[PDB]
Amino acid sequence: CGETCTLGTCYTAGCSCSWPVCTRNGVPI
Repeated sequence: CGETCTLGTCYTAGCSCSWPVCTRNGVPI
């Protein structure tokens, strides 16, 4: 997702926070 989530939430579509990195399909893309 190329997105970090230091405050606990991801905003990129389909991405979820695995503090402190956003993941999609289980990977930080």
